[PDB]
Amino acid sequence: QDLYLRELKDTKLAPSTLQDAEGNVKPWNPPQKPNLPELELQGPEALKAYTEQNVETAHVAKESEEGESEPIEEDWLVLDDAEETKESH
Amino acid sequence: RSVLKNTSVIDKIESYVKQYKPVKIDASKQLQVIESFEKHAMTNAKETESLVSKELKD
Repeated sequence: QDLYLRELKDTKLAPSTLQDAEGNVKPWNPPQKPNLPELELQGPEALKAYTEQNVETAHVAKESEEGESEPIEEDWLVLDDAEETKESH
Repeated sequence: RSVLKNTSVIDKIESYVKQYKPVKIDASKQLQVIESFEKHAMTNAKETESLVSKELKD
C-alpha cells in the first residue's frame, strides 16, 4: 500500500535525521542538542537543589552530650531541693 | 535504578550512600557521671530504707 508505505517512510525518515543521525533538525531553526542533553541535562537539578540535595550531604550528626559530667554541685542542690519538695510533699 | 534509563547519577549516589554506609557510631559516653547519679540514688535510698526499717519496728 503506497499510501501506507510512503506515509510511514516519511513518518520514520523525517525524524530519522533528528534521532538516528545527529544532523540536528533541518526544519527547526532552533537547535535540539543544547536543550535536553546540555542545558536541561542539569534539568532535574535545576528543578531540585544542586550541591546539597543531589550531592545529598552525607553529614555527620552534631554530637550532643550528657550533663557536662558534673554530679556534685548539682546533685547536692537536687537533694536539698528534694528536701524542699518533700516538705511540700 | 533501571527505571531511570538515563541513569548517570545512580551509581554516583549509590556509591555515595555506600561510602557513608559507616554513618557514625553511637554515644555510650556516660559511664562515670551516670554511675555517680545512681550512687547518690543508692546512697539516699539505703538511708531511707534503713531508717524506715528501724522506725517501723520502733
